[PDB]
Amino acid sequence: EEEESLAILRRHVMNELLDTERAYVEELLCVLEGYAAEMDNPLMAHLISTGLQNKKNILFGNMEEIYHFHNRIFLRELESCIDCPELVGRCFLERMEEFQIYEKYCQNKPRSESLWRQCSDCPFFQECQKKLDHKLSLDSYLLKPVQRITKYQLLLKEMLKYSKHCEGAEDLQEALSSILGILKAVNDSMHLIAITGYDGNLGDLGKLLMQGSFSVWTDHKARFKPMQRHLFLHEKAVLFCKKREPSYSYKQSLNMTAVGITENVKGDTKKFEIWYNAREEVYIIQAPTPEIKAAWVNEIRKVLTSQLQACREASQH
Repeated sequence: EEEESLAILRRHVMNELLDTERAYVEELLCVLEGYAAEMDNPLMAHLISTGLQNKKNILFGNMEEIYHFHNRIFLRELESCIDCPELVGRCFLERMEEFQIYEKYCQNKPRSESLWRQCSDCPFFQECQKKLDHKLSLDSYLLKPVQRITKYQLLLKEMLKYSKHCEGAEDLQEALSSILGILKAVNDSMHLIAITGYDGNLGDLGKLLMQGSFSVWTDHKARFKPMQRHLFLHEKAVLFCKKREPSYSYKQSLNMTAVGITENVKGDTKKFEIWYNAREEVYIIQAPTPEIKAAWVNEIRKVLTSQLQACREASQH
């Protein structure tokens, strides 16, 4: 049978989502009780440096914030769908604003890792672990939030699989796409936070739309010896960085204005070019694939279109 069989599979996924969810909450909690709360416990003070004590947030990030969310809102809302799993895509959608917390958590994560790398042996932790009777150490839990977002993606991807014809299939997709969005976001953010030497706050130049590596030549008015640069496509600019032999050193910017693009060059479908003025300034960028190139050129069109019409009806002021 069809319907009877699919529905039973959908219910199977809903169980995992809900089983793992509960576990997720429980996990974050034992760490906030088992470790975080303990950094503030007088009785434990003799095992914790006067400084590490402060690093409590650097180490945990907004885990608590995340915990309350999933404990007070999300789980409760996910469970409502126990009888109608096809429509669980509504929750994820309606809370994408709340999910922004994950971006904050990941952003801090690298620093946490630096700190953890520098004091993981510390007696304090060893103790908390005994008391908890944990086979594993704090670091494997600090990783839980990061993963949870992907589990969602996989689960949502699975739900839709057995719901293409159900009411809500629309939301499922949207939700799925959105999660993928958060993931792309988080991933791009990680690269941007590894940019060094950018005199100023690389936030006043719009949101990061794309980042990735390319080979760059400059036909301005070196044989075929390109530089390997990591590009960051923002709303107001395109940053060029060198990947340190992951980290990147800022090289130069390209004000996203008066820009002239060349959607196609002869030589390879992976070349497109960014240039300024009448072309006495030109950048030939080679993407790692003609596909990538497509996207970048495309995302760039959008920006100029946007950058452009960011005056068209904005000049009467």
